[PDB]
Amino acid sequence: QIFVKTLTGKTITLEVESSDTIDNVKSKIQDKEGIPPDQQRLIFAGKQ
Amino acid sequence: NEVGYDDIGGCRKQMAQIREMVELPLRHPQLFKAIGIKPPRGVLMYGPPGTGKTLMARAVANETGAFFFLINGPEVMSKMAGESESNLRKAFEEAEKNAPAIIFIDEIDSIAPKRDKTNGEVERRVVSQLLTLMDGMKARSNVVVIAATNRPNSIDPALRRFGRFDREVDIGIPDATGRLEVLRIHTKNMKLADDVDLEALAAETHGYVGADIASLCSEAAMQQIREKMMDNFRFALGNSNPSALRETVVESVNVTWDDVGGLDEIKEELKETVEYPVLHPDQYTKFGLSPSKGVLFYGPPGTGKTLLAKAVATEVSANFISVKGPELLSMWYGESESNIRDIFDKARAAAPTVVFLDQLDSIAKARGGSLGDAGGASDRVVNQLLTEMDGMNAKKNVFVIGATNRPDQIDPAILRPGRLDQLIYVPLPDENARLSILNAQLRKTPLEPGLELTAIAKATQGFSGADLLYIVQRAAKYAIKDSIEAHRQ
Amino acid sequence: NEVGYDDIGGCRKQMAQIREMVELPLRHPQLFKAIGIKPPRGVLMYGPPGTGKTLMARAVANETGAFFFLINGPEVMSKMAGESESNLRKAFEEAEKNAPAIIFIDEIDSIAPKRDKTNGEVERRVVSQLLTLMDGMKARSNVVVIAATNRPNSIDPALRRFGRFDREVDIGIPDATGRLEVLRIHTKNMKLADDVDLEALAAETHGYVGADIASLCSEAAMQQIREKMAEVLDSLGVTMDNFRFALGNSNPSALRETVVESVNVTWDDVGGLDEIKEELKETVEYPVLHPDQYTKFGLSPSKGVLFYGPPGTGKTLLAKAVATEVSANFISVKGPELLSMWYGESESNIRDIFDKARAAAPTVVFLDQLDSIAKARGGSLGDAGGASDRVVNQLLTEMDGMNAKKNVFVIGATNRPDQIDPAILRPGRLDQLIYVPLPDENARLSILNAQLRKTPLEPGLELTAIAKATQGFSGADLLYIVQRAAKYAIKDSIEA
Ligand SMILES: Nc1ncnc2c1ncn2[C@@H]1O[C@H](COP(=O)(O)OP(=O)(O)OP(=O)(O)O)[C@@H](O)[C@H]1O
Ligand SMILES: Nc1ncnc2c1ncn2[C@@H]1O[C@H](COP(=O)(O)OP(=O)(O)OP(=O)(O)O)[C@@H](O)[C@H]1O
Ligand SMILES: Nc1ncnc2c1ncn2[C@@H]1O[C@H](COP(=O)(O)OP(=O)(O)OP(=O)(O)O)[C@@H](O)[C@H]1O
Ligand SMILES: Nc1ncnc2c1ncn2[C@@H]1O[C@H](COP(=O)(O)OP(=O)(O)O)[C@@H](O)[C@H]1O
Repeated sequence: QIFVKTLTGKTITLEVESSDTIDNVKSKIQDKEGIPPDQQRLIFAGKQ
Repeated sequence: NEVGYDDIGGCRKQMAQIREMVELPLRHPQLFKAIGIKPPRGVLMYGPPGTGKTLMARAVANETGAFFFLINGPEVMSKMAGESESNLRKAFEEAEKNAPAIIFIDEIDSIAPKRDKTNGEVERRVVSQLLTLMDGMKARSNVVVIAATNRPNSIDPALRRFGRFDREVDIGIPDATGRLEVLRIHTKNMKLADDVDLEALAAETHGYVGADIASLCSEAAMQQIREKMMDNFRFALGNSNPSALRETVVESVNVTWDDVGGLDEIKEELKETVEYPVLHPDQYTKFGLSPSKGVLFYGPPGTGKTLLAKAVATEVSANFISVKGPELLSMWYGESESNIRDIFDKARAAAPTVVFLDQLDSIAKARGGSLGDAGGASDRVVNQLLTEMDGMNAKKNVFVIGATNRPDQIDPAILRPGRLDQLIYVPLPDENARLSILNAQLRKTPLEPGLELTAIAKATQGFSGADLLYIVQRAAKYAIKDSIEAHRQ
Repeated sequence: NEVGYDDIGGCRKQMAQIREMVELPLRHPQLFKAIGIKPPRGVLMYGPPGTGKTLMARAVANETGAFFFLINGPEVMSKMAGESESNLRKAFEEAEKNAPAIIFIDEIDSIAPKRDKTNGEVERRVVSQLLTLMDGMKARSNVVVIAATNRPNSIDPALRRFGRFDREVDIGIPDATGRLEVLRIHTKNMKLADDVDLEALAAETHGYVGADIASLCSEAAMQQIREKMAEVLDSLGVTMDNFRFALGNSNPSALRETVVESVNVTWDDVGGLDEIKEELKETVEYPVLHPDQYTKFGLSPSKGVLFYGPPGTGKTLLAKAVATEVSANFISVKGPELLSMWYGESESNIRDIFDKARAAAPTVVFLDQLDSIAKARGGSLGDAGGASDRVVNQLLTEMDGMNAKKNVFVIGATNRPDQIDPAILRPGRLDQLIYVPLPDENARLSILNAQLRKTPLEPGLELTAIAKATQGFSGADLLYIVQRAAKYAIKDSIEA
């Protein structure tokens, strides 16, 4: 004719937010992004 | 899609006061300038879900031509507590740009819960963003916010204080004429015949929420399609389950005061107490205190106690709290006195509403200073019964019935005018009441009129009415056997 | 390799309910559905795990030539919120351009559980997008979403509204006529077989679902290879005892949970008690065989029958033959089995079986040995008597508070019929006063027809001689005169 009562407790979280390895950024630089319409980029030649 | 004002009814008394709350400050904002005060910003709605809470906001939006912004409850709160505060900042900024505008939100209990002992949720950073956003913006801007929820008491009390959500409306279940109006709306396109009824089809439902009317019409229409390779509405009630399935709002037995006979010292003595303050309260405010809540029923077993329980509950068409005898579940030591209090507060919210109990008088056995006793139940739950029964209010006029079969164990503190005081002995049905009970029960039987029940009343002298119900059951069970041996030959 | 037309036994009597919601929007929208009724799109398949829905949804796509999809519950929802939304959005726009299409969803309970104690809000994000995308497809999109789960009560009640999910079809466990086609499919791929029919082996495998039957043909085929090690394919013809070996090491699907199947007991296994049999053919069989007869008079039949007598007769043992005749479930509870150990721990354990008694209908519930509850009304005035007054009003209010239109019945059989509670012998709860004594002395030869049939001397006059000797012999003691055959005749006949 009796009872059992017990509560609980929690811990939410911690974070660091660590990212961006160096090998991904070196591949991130050597690319293209697009050029409007007529914004050619050119070639050039010389030094015969 | 494109809904209007004439698509829903029942809450027309509340629909008129809504049209002066969200259309009058938007169409005429200069009327509040002449009176000086600011127009109200927040009005919320509640009730059972599926009475058209989301369809009501879309009806008044298309009938005004204003901007209609929508933020869903369980959608924007499921993010990682960083984009919800910017979505609410984007909500009020876009509504200010294209004024006049309304803002409809639904399921605000999922956004704004209450603070309780079970801490561990987020419960912050989103509703506090709504607090600092709503208290401003009142520089005669044509913007209003409309909230919608299911449980109106799980909301945080900081919202319903002042200036944020001050006006409330209670769109509940419709009446018998309310379901009759939505039956004509949902059957405007189905080519029915002349055999269907509308008043009898609405009266045979008696507990159906407005979302069921679209489902019950499509179930009967699908049955009519299947017979090609129109009274199929009664087939749809036997197949489909009504909404609010396993709650305390059950209504499936439609026994009225005609189907129950006799006991004229109880029918007029129940009309004196539970129909007079709920219909004519103008005389009760100048002739003492209004309500006569408690009433007791005692007598022999099977004397017709609960036969009149659902009969009075369907006369005024109010709610019927069907709490059984051992409903004090008593899983521990403290919740056994607490689970009886929220059902009393629910009776005050849905007032007037009849509450039923059975044999909960246990303070005569709860003597002081002994050894044989329980661990906190059946001796301290009567101390809660000595303080939660007379918790009355003049704006509710509730009433509670009580049926027992042992009037010798009545507590000396429960037979009091502050408790259930009106005790009425339910006697045996005499030779005049035996005909009034049994003839109303074989009304559904297509019987022959040669057999009169006066011979049954002469053969039953000390029989109860439930024992007479076995006689018409045995007469019907052998009429089934008379019908079984009629189609095989 | 794809599925055939039907390809599953034990479902052809209910496969039309899933089928008829498919062709009727497309094969006739002019004369059948242009009245102004929108097509229902949400169905709900459920049942025990192993009835084969996943396939059943493949069979209706092959029979109609419609496009098929595959979405698993814990698979797509285990991705990110934006990732699961993009897979959900790209599946419905793909289904629009190839109408008719079938979108199969499985395991709804993992996506939408109940909200009684499941705290947190990560589940309500994805189920709000499912109800959103099910609305704007009104005009000509021939799509029917198939939701697959196990229990119908575990799904949220918000999903069962108008237009979202309407059809709740339940493919059940097949009988011997149903599972015979399942054995016919998984044996036509075999080279040879025995000269014994498969219905003789499927008669004892009653509570075996048709996913286990696909394994038992393979479970006995490998023992045929293990028995040896057309030159090695002559052993591939399975024998009737290797099925018994497969039944000897069988893992029954009903054994993995509680056993609630219907036993194969009948009325010819007992001798006598025919006055009870003619009374117990009207109370629970006439509502379920002729459901329109009691609705003509508007009076439902009586729910509840009470037995009382000596513990020797079969009053608790013949009640299983009452429910199993019309294939109803049997739940047997005992009086002094569950009680109030702590305080109030019995009334919650009484109404916990009433909800599942009407969900899986037809079921019955068998209350037995009421000499621990129905004896205390005004006699016991102790502390246990105060707890006795709290436990007897639970079942007294539940006898008239139960739903009597869901063919749920109580059957009682209790000794000591003098001190029964007076509020349980009232009509409506227990009104069939049927006394069950020991059976008659001339009806005791018909008891022994079940257990033994083969006797080279054919007795039956000496067994009635000791039956007619005295009236004090019980209905179970004379059944034990052939239960002692292993001590009488089988003992001295196996030494060879
Ligand atoms: N006057 C009315 N009363 C009740 N139901 C109506 C009425 N008019 C239409 N209905 C039907 O009821 C449905 C309204 O349900 P609704 O869209 O409000 O769901 P809800 O669950 O109440 O909304 P929420 O998700 O905000 O709780 C409509 O689909 C419509 O067919
Ligand atoms: N006016 C009446 N007089 C006598 N019997 C009635 C009357 N109306 C209905 N009855 C029958 O009596 C039964 C009422 O039983 P109920 O359990 O409600 O009260 P009861 O028999 O007094 O039970 P209890 O003794 O537990 O209070 C119904 O099943 C009904 O058929
Ligand atoms: N008519 C039939 N009834 C029962 N079982 C069948 C039938 N026909 C084939 N089977 C066998 O039963 C299996 C079907 O099980 P299924 O693939 O549906 O698993 P399931 O657990 O039901 O699916 P889900 O993962 O969606 O729950 C098949 O592997 C098949 O061999
Ligand atoms: N017609 C019958 N004649 C003799 N014995 C029977 C008969 N029916 C059942 N039994 C025996 O009685 C048992 C089932 O009923 P029983 O256990 O006697 O219930 P109770 O003990 O409550 O009377 C079975 O084990 C069976 O052997």
